[PDB]
Amino acid sequence: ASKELELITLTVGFGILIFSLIVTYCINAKADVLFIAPREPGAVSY
Repeated sequence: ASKELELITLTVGFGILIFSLIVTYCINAKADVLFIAPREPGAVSY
């Protein structure tokens, strides 16, 4: 009984991680498209 539940939870846990990994990954790229190379004069500092 406990094992069955553990497995179900594990699957849902691994599934959630994969979803997040894909989300964070997409963001990492969307950020690299801006902070590509060092900023040059004129750019707006944070």
